[PDB]
This record gives sequence, structure tokens and C-alpha cells, in this order.
Amino acid sequence: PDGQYLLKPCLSHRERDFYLHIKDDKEWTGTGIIPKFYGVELHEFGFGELEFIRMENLMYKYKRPFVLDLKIGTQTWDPETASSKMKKRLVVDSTSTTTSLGVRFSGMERNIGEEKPILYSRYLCTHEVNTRDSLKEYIKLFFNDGKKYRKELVPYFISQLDKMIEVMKKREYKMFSSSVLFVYDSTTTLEDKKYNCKMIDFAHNWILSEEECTVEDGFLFGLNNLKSILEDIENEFKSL
Ligand SMILES: Nc1ncnc2c1ncn2[C@@H]1O[C@H](COP(=O)(O)OP(=O)(O)OP(=O)(O)O)[C@@H](O)[C@H]1O
Ligand SMILES: O=P(O)(O)O[C@@H]1[C@H](O)[C@H](O)[C@@H](OP(=O)(O)O)[C@H](OP(=O)(O)O)[C@H]1O
Ligand SMILES: [Mg+2]
Ligand SMILES: [Mg+2]
Repeated sequence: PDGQYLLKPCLSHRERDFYLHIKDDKEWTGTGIIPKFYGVELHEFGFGELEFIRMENLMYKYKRPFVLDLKIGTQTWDPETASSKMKKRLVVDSTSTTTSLGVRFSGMERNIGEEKPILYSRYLCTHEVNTRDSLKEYIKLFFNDGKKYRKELVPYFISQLDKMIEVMKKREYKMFSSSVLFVYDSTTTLEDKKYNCKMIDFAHNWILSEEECTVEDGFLFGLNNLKSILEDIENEFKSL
């Protein structure tokens, strides 16, 4: 995460279709809930051209990145998932907080000045981060910049989740294996606004006005659960 942009290759139609579909909905593009979308672009690849999505790099100019990926939904497979992945998906969904909370730990990075950064594997989700309490603890740890808890940032994160909930309440799309990405630069001040919370990874988004998706995503359920964990954190951080 060095430069201004992420140029993400389109390996299927779904992500690019989604971004294109919502590119004029100000509820998607004006609310600050997804990365700024610049456009789909062809770039030379192979004998021809490969399509990419150009979007903002949410960590552009971050000095000490803090990154937390939280995968949202009550399942992480959809009607197109390959049978050869399904046993694993079913097991991970059930042994992580996915089926119980609709949200799971997906990985974290903290840069506390002794770099290299401290990396926290997404595989922790089925053991160390397999309960609501342990998930709460790990989010609190994300807010630990190495010297203190950044309690002043939490209202921003809850406010972002509220906007997400507001739009997803409308149930126009289903989204599987998408995440909410939490980031901040620990050298930020509140005024520098080097912190962010966005929905990402729309490679399995279904546009319900153009196609049927029978299975439920539990997306809204997950966002509410995550919001309530943050609100607990906001309380736990008061005694500090
Ligand atoms: N717009 C962005 N700005 C900054 N970092 C990003 C952005 N999008 C993604 N990332 C980083 O890249 C990671 C993976 O992103 P994403 O989920 O979109 O990738 P992917 O290629 O779809 O991989 P997978 O499906 O395996 O998760 C995220 O956890 C996040 O750390
Ligand atoms: O969502 P997509 O686009 O299919 O891609 C999957 C995504 O990268 C998952 O995080 C990964 O699980 P891991 O994090 O365990 O690697 C999975 O591997 P899988 O095929 O082993 O389930 C991939 O198929
Ligand atoms: Mg992803
Ligand atoms: Mg993906």
C-alpha cells in the first residue's frame, strides 16, 4: 500500500459489475462507505488486454499502518462456490464467529515502531478469535497503537457502520466473502483524518434486480453485530 491507487484485476465480472452498477448512486459513492472508484480500465496483458478496477488506496501516505480485515456475513460461500471448496467453507464458517455473529476476524497488521510490523493471521479466526469476547479483544488491540488506546477514533468507526447499515437495509444486493476494512495511521491526529472504514471485495456480489440469489448473506446481521461490539468497546474505553 504505497501509492495513490490500487489497480485490482477483474478475474470475474461480479466486482466490476457491482462498482459500475452503483457508480451513480450517491448513497454508495457520496457516503464514504466504499473505496473511491475511478473506473474499469484495460491494460495490456498476454496477447491482449486484462480489465482492472482502479480505486483509491485507502492507506496512501500512512506512516504507521494499522489494518484490520473483518469478513462479513453468516456464510462465506454462495451459489457459485466450487464444490471442492465447500467442506472447508462450511467448517470455517461454523468454527469461527461467522454463523453466530455474521462477522469474523480476517487478519490484522499493527506497526508499533519496532518494525517489522506485527502480523496476525486470518487463521486465528477458528481458535484465538472464535468468540464474540475474543473478537472484541482483538478489535480493542487494533485500537492499541503501541502506547495507548485510540478511543477517540471509535465514534468514526461506529458512524461508518451506521451508514453501511442504512444502505444495506434496502437489500438490493447480496454480498458474500466481502469485508469491512478498518485502517488508521497511528501518527494521525483526529484532524488529519488518516483513518478509514470501508466495505471491500465485491467479487461475489449479486445484483438482485438482474438475478436470483436464493441463499441469505446475513450481511446486515453481521454489521449490527459488529456495531454492537464497537459500542461495547466505546464503553470499556471510558474507564481509561
Ligand atoms: N482500496 C484499498 N485500499 C487499501 N488497501 C486495500 C484496499 N482494498 C483492499 N485492500 C487490502 O487488500 C486486502 C485484500 O483485499 P480484497 O479482499 O479486495 O482482495 P482480494 O484480491 O479480493 O482477495 P480475497 O478475495 O482473497 O480477500 C485487504 O484485506 C486490505 O488489506
Ligand atoms: O473468495 P475467492 O475469490 O474464491 O478466493 C478465496 C479467498 O482468497 C479466500 O480467503 C481463500 O481462503 P483462505 O483464506 O483459507 O486461503 C480461498 O481459498 P480456498 O479455495 O482454500 O477456500 C479462496 O478461494
Ligand atoms: Mg477479501
Ligand atoms: Mg476477493
